[PDB]
Amino acid sequence: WLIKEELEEMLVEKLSDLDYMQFIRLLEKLLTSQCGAAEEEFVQRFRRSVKQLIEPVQYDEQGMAFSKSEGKRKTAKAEAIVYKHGSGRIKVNGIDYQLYFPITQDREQLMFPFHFVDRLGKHDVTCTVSGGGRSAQAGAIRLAMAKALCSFVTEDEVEWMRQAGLLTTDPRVRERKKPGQEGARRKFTWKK
Amino acid sequence: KNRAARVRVSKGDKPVTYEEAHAPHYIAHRKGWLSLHTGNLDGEDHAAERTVEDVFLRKFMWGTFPGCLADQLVLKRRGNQLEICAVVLRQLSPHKYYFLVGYSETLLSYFYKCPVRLHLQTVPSKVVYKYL
Amino acid sequence: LNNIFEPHVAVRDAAKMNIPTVGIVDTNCNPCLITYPVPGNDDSPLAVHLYCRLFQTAITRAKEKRQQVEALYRLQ
Amino acid sequence: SRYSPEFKDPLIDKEYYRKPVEELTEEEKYVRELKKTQLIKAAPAGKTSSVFEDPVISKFTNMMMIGGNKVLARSLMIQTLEAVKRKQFEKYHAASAEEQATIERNPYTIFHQALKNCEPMIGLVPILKFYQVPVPLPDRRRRFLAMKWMITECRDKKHQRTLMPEKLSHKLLEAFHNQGPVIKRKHDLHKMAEANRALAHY
Amino acid sequence: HARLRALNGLLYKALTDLLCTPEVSQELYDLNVELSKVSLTPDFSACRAYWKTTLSAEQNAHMEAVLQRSAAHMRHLLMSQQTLRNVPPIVFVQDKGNAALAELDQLLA
RNA sequence: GAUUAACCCAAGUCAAUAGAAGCCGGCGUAAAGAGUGUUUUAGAUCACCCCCCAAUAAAGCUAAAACUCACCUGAGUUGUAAAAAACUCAGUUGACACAAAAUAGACUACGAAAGUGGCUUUAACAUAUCUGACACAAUAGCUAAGACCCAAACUGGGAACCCCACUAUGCUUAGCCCUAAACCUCAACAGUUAAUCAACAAAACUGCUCGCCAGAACACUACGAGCCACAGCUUAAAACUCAAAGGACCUGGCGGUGCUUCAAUCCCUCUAGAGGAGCCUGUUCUGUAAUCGAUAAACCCCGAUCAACCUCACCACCUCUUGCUCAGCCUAUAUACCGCCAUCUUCAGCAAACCUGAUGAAGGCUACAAAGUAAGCGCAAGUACCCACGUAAAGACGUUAGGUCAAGGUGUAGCCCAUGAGGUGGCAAGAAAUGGGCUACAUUUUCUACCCCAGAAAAACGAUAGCCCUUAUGAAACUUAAGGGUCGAAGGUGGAUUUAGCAGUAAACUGAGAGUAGAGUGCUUAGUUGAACAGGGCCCUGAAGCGCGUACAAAGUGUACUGAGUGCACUUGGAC
Ligand SMILES: [Mg+2]
Ligand SMILES: [Mg+2]
Ligand SMILES: [Mg+2]
Ligand SMILES: [Mg+2]
Ligand SMILES: [Mg+2]
Repeated sequence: WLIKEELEEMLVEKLSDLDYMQFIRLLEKLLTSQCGAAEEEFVQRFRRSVKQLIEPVQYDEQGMAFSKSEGKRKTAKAEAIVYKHGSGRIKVNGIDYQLYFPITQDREQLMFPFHFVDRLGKHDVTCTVSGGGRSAQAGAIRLAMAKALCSFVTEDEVEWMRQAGLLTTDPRVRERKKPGQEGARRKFTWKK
Repeated sequence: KNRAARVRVSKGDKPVTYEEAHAPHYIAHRKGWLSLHTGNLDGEDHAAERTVEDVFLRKFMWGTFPGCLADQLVLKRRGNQLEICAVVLRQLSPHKYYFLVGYSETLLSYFYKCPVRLHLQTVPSKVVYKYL
Repeated sequence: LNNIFEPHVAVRDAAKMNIPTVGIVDTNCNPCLITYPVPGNDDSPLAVHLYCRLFQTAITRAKEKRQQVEALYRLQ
Repeated sequence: SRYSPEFKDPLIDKEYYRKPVEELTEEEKYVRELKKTQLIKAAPAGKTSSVFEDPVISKFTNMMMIGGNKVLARSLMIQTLEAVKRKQFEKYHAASAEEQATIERNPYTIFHQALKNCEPMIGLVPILKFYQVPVPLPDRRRRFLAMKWMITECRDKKHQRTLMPEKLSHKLLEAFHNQGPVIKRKHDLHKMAEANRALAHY
Repeated sequence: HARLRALNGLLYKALTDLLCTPEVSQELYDLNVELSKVSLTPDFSACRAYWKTTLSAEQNAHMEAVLQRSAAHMRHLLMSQQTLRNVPPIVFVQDKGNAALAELDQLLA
C-alpha cells in the first residue's frame, strides 16, 4: 500500500493515523471481495511495487573474449578484466596475486567469487587497483572480479552471488571524527 | 540554548524579515551571503581587508540612512568595482535620496580607491516574512 | 441522537447560530430546540428512505420551480 | 550500523542452496522465495565456504586476539593445532598396537573434546532477595566460559617463558584427558554450586 | 521491624487459611495456590503475597489472572475477619527462586 | 520622620464618645428540628367524601456450643509472628446452664423513641379523620440480694500495643442516674411536580403549627437554682480578647509511598581503560612583595588554536599629567543587561487566537468517536557528508539570580596628581591531596631488516625524568623545543573504587592542520588493521503508568477505670 503521506498528497488533504487505517482496511476488504479487473484497476492506484547488470563481452585484438568491470571499497578502486577462458592466473598491477597480496586473507578474498561459482582455474584475470589499505584493496578487487565474472556465469549463478553478497557494494565506510569526541563515537573520557 | 543570530519567540506581535527569521545554520542552504567577494576563496588573499571594508561600509550606510533601510545591505565586488544594494523605505524624499546616493558613491569611491555604485529599491514598508 | 443516545451537538450549535433545523424526532428525542420537528420513526429503513425521498423531491421541485419562474420573468 | 534494519545477514552454506526443491517444505519454500526480495549484508571477511572452516576455532582465535593482530592470532592457533598433532603422532609411534587404537591423532577432535570437558554445567550469579546463587548456564555462556578459562589459564604468569602454542597444546591435551587446572576450575565452580545449594531458593 | 515481621507472619497464616477453602471462590480453590511468603511494604502501603509458580505457562497465567481478580475480595475477607483491622491493597507476585535449585539438581544428577 | 505636590471641608476642621441605622431570615453539613410520646388554654383548615413478620410484659421450655464431673486411654496441654509465662492436663464417650440466641436474614417488618431476629401460651400494639408541656429513654454507672459458662475496664505475671489469670461489669430480681454521632445529623400534618438550582448531602417546593439560633472563644464553664444526698447531670452567664470563626467545593505542591513497565542503557553481562610507579599537565593548601576569572553533574591541558621580555590585566621601583582618543579606567556590580553559551535536551512539548460547568474556582477524553480547532515555534521534515543509513546539523518554553562587566558594548557605582598612562626587574616553587593525559611494567614482548615466510634479546623490560654538551628560534635559553652522551631509577597489572563504547564502533598505530620567532604528552583532523557481548533483571539511580498516602500554598459521641490507653454501645462525619 501507499504510505499515509503518499495518500495525503494524493488527496491534497490532511488525514490522521486512524483515517489512514480506516482507508487501508476498506481497501483490504475490497481486495478480499474477489475484486475483478474493473476494481483491481482502481485498487492498483493505491498499490506500490517493491538484478545485476550483465556487462557486454568484449573482444581483444586476438579475438579472445573478456568482460571488464569495476568496483570500489573504502578508498580503494579496482578495475578487473576477466577472460572467458583462462588458467586461473590473476595478475594484479602487473604482479602475481600471491606476490602482491602477501596475506592469505586477501588471497581468500580474491578466491571467494570464483570459488563460489566453482570457476577457479577457468578464468584469467587482470586487476588494476589503486588507493586505500590492503584490506580495502582486497575488497575492491573482489567486488570487481565478481562483477566481471557475472557476465560469464549464468543468470541463476549471478543471482546466487548477489544473494551471497559478492555483488553487493559495501556501504560500510569510515565514519568521520566528530568535534569534541576522540572518535566517530568515542566520547572523551568523561571528566568529573 | 543558542542565543546566536536568532529571533526569540514572542506573543506573535513581533514582525520579522527573511534574514532575521533565518538562523545561521541555514546559511548556504536557505539564505545566501550578504557580501560576495573573492577574498576568502582558496588561494586568494586580503580576506581581512575585505571584512574590514564590509564592516565599514555597513556601518557607513546604516548611519547615512537612519530609519530608511528596510533590509540588510548586499555588497558585491566584481573585478574592483563595488555594488551596494539596499532596500529603503519610501519615507525620505527622492531629492534627499539622490543626494545621499551621489555623496556616498563619491566619498566611498575616493576613500577606498575603487568605483562604487549604490542601488536602492524602494518599498512601502519592511517586508514581513512572518510574525513572532 | 448521536451514537451515544444524546442530542447531536449540531442541534445546539444550530440553535446558537440561529440556523433553522428541520428534524426527524423519535419518541426518545428532545424536540425542544428543533425548529421544525417531524415526530416519526428514525430507525426503520423504510421510514428513513421515505424521509430521504420526500426531502429530495421537495428540494428538486423547489429548485425547478425557481428556475422556471426565473425564466418566465427574464423572457418577458 | 550503516546497514538499515532491512538488511539480513547472508547465509553461507552450499548444501542449503543445493537442496532439491522437492525435499523443501512449504515453509522452507516460502522462506527461500522471501529471501529473494530482502537485502543481504556484505559477507564478513572471517567466514567463507571452505570445507576446513571451523566457527569454534575462529571464535577461539578472535578471543585470543589482542588489539587487532588477527594474523598473530591465526598463527598461534595453527601452531597449537600442529603441536597437538605432533605430540599425538609421537605417542602413537611410541604406543603398542592395542594402545594405538585408543590413541587419537586429530587436533580438531582433541580441541573440541577438551573444550567440552572444560565447559561448566552450572555457574553462580548474584541473585537479590545480594546472594551468590547456583544458577543454570545457557549453552553459549558455557562455551564462552570454557574458552575464556582456557585462554586465561594459558595467559597465567606461572608459565615462565613458555610460548603460547606449547602452553595451549599442553593445556588442551590435559583437558582432553580430563585433567589440568581448567578442569580443576570447573570442579571448583561445581563445588561452590553444591555448597550454595541451600541458597538456591533465593 | 519486629512489628512488620509479626504482621507478615500473621498475614501469611491468614492468607493460607483463606486459600484452604472455596471461600474466596471455587475457581480460585480449584487452582490450589501455594503461598511462598508475605511481605509488607515499609510504609504499610501494600502487602505482597509471593505465590509459588508451576511449570505450565498457561496455568501460571490463569492463576495470576484469577489471583489478581480475587485480591480485593481476599482483602475484604481479611478486614471482615478482623485478622487485621486495616489491610493495605494485596498484590500477588510470582515466585521463581526454586527454579534455580530444581534445574541445578537436574544437571548435577 | 522631614520635603514637594495634591485632595476634602473651610471660620472652621475631625480625634474620641453616644445616637440615628433595629424581627416577615434561617435550623442536614455553617447557630439552630430540642432523645421519644401524650395534654390544657388555644391555634390551623388539611375535619365533610375516609391478618402476620423482630413491638411490649409475664410464665414455661431448649437445639448447637460451653464449664464441671465421671470413666477409658495418652504424657504433655495451652499459648504465636516466635517465644515466654502459666496448667498437668489432654482426646473420645456420657451427663449437663439462671449464659447467648447460627441458618431463615439476599427478608426490611413491629414499636413513639430507645430498641426488637430461639420456641409455646396469655395479655396486647391509643386517637381525632390536625399541631400542641406526666410516661418512657441504648451502652455506661450506683444500691441490696442472687447467678457467674464466656467475655472484660482495672491489677498482677510473661517479651501501652501481644500472651496468661482473674475483678468490677455485661445476666435475674427490686430500685435508682437520664446522658449518646439518642443520626435518615433532613420536626408534625396536608399538598404539589408547576415552573430546577449557592456547593455537597436524601430531587425541589407550597401551606400550616410548635421548638430552636442571632459571630468566635471565654463556656457541655462560674454564680444561683432543681435533681441529688455530695460527685455528678440539667438549666446557664458575665467580664476581658479578636476580626474573625465556620460550612461546601477547585487546583498546585510532598513521601523517607510499594506493584508493573522501563533505561553503551539503572545493575550484571563484553572489551578497553583511570586510581597502584614515573613523567606532562590543571586545580586546592603552604609559600611568594607578586595573576583575574572558571568551582557537583554543568571547574580542574577550562577562558589559552597556548606566559623567556611582550603577552599582562600581578608585584617592586621609577616616571607622566588635557594625557592615541572632544581623555581614560582589566576597578565594584553577571543579584541590571546586550553579546555567547551550559544543564536537562541521550526531551517533545511550548503555544497565541478561537469555541461546557444552569457563565465559580475550573473543564474540554471515548475512532463502531461523546467539543474541541488550533496558527506559529520545536521535534519532525529539509540539508552536508557516501544511500533511502548513520553521524553531523538542529534541539522550542522554561531550570539553576549558572557563568562570562578580563572579547567587546552597556545601565549603575566610584577614581581624575591616579582605581588613569609609560619604562626597568621578578616568583611562576612544593609539606599534601586531587582531576585529566602520556610511558611503561613485557614474551601477542625487546631488536634489526622488511612492511607481515628471518636472527638475536629475554630480570632484561622499563624516563619524553635528572646531569653534561651541542643545534633551531629569538635581542636575550636555567628559561622553550630539538639532537647526542650519560645515567637504567620506580614498577612487575595495581585500594578505596571507577570511565567509555552497540561496528568500521572500541582498541592500537601512523600522518597532517590551528596557533608562535620558538614553544603541548594539549586541541583539531585524515587514514590504516579492527573485534566481544547485545541476554537477564530493578536492591541502587533515574523515567513512566497502576496508583496509594502526606500534607501545606481509622475518626468521633456517651460513659467508667487507669495514666494517653483500655472496656461497653453507638455513628460514618472512613477503606474493602
Ligand atoms: Mg430511534
Ligand atoms: Mg397532639
Ligand atoms: Mg417533647
Ligand atoms: Mg438508661
Ligand atoms: Mg464477675
